[PDB]
Amino acid sequence: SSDTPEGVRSGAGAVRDAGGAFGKKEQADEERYFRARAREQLAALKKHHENEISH
Amino acid sequence: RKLALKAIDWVAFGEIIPRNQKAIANSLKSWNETLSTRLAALPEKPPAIDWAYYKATVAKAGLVDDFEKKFNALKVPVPEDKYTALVDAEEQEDVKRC
Amino acid sequence: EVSSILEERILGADTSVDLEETGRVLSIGDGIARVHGLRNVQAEEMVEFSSGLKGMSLNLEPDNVGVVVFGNDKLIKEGDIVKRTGAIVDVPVGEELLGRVVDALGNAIDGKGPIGSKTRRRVGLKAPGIIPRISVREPMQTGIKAVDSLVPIGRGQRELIIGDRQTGKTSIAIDTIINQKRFNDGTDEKKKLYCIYVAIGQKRSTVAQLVKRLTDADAMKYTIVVSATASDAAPLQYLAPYSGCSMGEYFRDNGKHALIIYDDLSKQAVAYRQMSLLLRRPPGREAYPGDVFYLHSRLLERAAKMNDAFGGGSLTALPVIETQAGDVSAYIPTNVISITDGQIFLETELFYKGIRPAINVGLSVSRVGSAAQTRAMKQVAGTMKLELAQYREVAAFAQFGSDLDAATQQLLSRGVRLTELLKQGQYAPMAIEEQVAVIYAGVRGYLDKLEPSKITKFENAFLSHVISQHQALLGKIRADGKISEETDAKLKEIVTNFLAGFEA
Amino acid sequence: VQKLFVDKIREYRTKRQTSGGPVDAGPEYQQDLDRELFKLKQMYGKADMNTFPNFTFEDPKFEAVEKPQS
Amino acid sequence: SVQNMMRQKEQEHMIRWVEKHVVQSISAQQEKETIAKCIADLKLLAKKAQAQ
Ligand SMILES: Nc1ncnc2c1ncn2[C@@H]1O[C@H](COP(=O)(O)OP(=O)(O)OP(=O)(O)O)[C@@H](O)[C@H]1O
Ligand SMILES: [Mg+2]
Repeated sequence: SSDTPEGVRSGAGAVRDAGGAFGKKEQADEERYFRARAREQLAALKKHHENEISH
Repeated sequence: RKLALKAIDWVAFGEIIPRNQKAIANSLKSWNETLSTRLAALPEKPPAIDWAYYKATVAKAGLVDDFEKKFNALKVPVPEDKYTALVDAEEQEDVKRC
Repeated sequence: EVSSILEERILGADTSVDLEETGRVLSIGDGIARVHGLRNVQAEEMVEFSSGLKGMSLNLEPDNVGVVVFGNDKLIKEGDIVKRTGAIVDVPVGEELLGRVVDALGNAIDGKGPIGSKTRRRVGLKAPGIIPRISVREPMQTGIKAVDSLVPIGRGQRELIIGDRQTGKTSIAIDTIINQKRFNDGTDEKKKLYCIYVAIGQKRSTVAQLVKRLTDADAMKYTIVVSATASDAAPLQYLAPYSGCSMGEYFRDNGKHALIIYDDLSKQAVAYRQMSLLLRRPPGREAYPGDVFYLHSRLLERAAKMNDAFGGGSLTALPVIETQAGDVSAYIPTNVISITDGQIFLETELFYKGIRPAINVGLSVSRVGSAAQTRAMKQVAGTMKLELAQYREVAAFAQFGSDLDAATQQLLSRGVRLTELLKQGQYAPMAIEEQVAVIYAGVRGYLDKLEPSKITKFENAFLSHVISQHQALLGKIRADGKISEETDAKLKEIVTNFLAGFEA
Repeated sequence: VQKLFVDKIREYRTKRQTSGGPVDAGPEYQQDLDRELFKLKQMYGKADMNTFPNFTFEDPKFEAVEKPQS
Repeated sequence: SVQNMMRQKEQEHMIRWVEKHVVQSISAQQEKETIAKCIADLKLLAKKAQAQ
C-alpha cells in the first residue's frame, strides 16, 4: 500500500489519536512521571530563606 | 557621476591585527559589502522629468507649474567631508610608526 | 469633453435590423431553461434571452432544448423570447490583453477600459497531433530551490501541484510568475515567458489582494488574470478553464512561449456536476457524470511543445488540485494524476516542523527527468538527489541514535544540512547561477563542521558576497550553461576563503 | 431609428446647459466624493498643491580608533 | 488623480439624467406614431426583397 502515493501512509501522532491500549498507556505514563516532578520542584521551592525569616 | 576603484580586500585588509581585535577588522570589511550593494541598488543617473505632459495632464494651471518651476532650478548639497580627512590623517602617523 | 465622447459613441453605434430564429420558454427553474422552438441550433451554441442574459444550449432534445443561463434566473419568466446569435462561444485574444483583469467571457472588470483586441478565437479547438510536437528540452525556471533541484519542469510539461488546504499551493504558483521578470525585461527573445492565472471560484477580495501583490513586484505588465468567482453563475466556472488556454494558444501559435495556472481544477468538476444533475443526466461515482475524464483530458492535452516547422512555440500547464485528508485515491485526484506527468506533493506535517516550502521529495516525481535541467544544475543535483534519498532511509534512527557506524552518523550529518539549503522564504525567487553555487557549497563537504542552526545565516551571508564581489563568475555560468574545469577551481577557493573567516 | 437618434442628441445638449452643476445629485453625491477622496488622500499622502520639497541629510561621522603596532 | 477621478463622477451622472428623461418625452408623441408605422414597412419592403 504505502510504496506508492495512492496507498495509505501513517503520520506523526497516530498512537494517541487511535485511543486504544497504547494510547492510554502513554497518557498515564506522562502523568505518573510528571507528578513526582511537581514534588521535587515544590519541596525545593520552600527553601527560600526570606520566607523563613517571615516565618 | 563619479566612481573611483579600490584595491584588493583579500588577505591584508581583514588581518589588521589589533590587541585581539579581529572583530574591528571584520567590521571593516562588512561596510564595504553593504555600501557596494547600496550603490548597486540605485544607478548613477536618475529618471528624466517630462515637462510637456505635465502642463496638459495637470491642466489646472498656476499651482501645478509654480512647484514645477521652483523644484526644477533647485540644488542638492551633499554632506560635508570634515570626517574624511581626520580618518585619513591617522593613517599618515601610523605608517611612519609601522 | 465628457459630453463629446458620449455623443460620439451613440452615433458610432449600429442600430440595424435583422432576422431571428426565436422560440418561447417552457419552464425556467434552478438555472436550466427549456425552450420550445429553435429548430436550427447547433450543439453548444450561444443564444441570448430577451432581458440580456446569454445562454449555451447543451441538450438538443426532440421536443425542446436545454440551455444553461449565464446569470441569474430571476429575470427569466415563462413566455419569453429566446433569439439566436448563430455562433459558438468565442473569446477575444491577442497582445492587448496583457496586464488586464478579465472574466470568463473576455469582458473587462478592472475598469481601465475596453479591450482593443482585433482577433477572436473559439474555445473548443483541438490539440495538435503527434507530428507537430517535439520533445521538451528547454528549462522553465521556477525559482524554488527544491523544485529546480529535484523535480524539474520543462517548457511543455504538465506538472500537478497537489496537496491539502492551506499548505502553500497558491504561493508556489505566485512566485513562478514573479521569477520570470529577469528575462521579460531583457533582450533574448527566446527566453521570455508569459503567465496566465485562472481563478475558479474564489472570493472577490482574495483576487483583489493577489493583483496588488503582482502589481507591487512590477509583474502585471506581462500577466493576464481570468476571474470566475464564487458569486458568478455555475457555467461561468466551466468556461473559464477553456477561456484561458485559448489565450495561451495565441502565444504558442506565434512562436512565443507561455505558462498557465489553473487555480483550481477541483472546483471545475463541482461546477460541472451541478449543471449535469439539473439537466437530468445519468450519474456515476460520487454523483459525477460519465464524462468527467473527457472534461479534464481535452484541457490538459492542449499543452504542447511545437517544433521548428510550425514556429517553435510552447505551452506549460500547472493545475492545482486540493485533496481531502491527503487521500489522492478519490475520483478527481485520480483522473488528473493519470493525465499529467508528475506531481508536487505539499504536506501539512512538514509545514509546521519548519520545512517551508513543504515539498515532499519522497513522493514527488517528474517523468521528463533530467532532460530539462541545464548542464550546471544537472552535475551537482545528481549527487544531491542520491544523497537525500540515502538520508530518508535512515531518518527513523535520528531520535535515538548515538551507537551507530560513522558512515551512518555521516549520512545523518549531510542530510540535515542539505535540508536547510532547501528552505526558502516567501516572494524571494533566486537565479540558477546562484542556486548552483549554494548546492555546490553543500554537496562537496564544505559544511559538515558548521553547526546545523547556522546554515541559514551562512547562506544569506554568502549569497550577498558573491553578487558584489564575484559577479564575473556568475556571468560565466549563466552564459556558459555548464560548469567547466576552470570554474571548478575558481569556485573552490571562494567557499574556502569565506568559510575561513566567517564567524564574526 | 434616426428620428429616435436625434431625440437623444437633443437631451444631451440640454444636459450640457448647466449653471448649478449636479441637479439630480444634491447632497448625496456631494457628501460622497468629498468623503471618498479624503478617505483616499489619507491613504495617499499629506502634500500641498504648490509646496516644492527641499531638505538635507546628515552622513555618518567617519570616526577612527587606535591600535599600537610597531 | 483628482482631475481624472472626478471626470468619471459626472460621466455616470450624465447618463443618469437622460434615460429617465427620454421616456417622459416620447410618451406623448402619438403624432409621431403615424409615421413610425409608415417608415417601418418600407424597411420591411426593403427586407422582404432580400430573401426573394
Ligand atoms: N515559503 C513560505 N514560508 C512561510 N510561509 C508561507 C510560505 N508560502 C506560503 N506561506 C504562508 O502560507 C499561508 C497560506 O498559503 P497559501 O494561501 O499559498 O496556501 P493554499 O493552500 O494555496 O491556500 P488555499 O487553501 O486557500 O488554496 C499564507 O498566509 C502564506 O503567508
Ligand atoms: Mg490557496
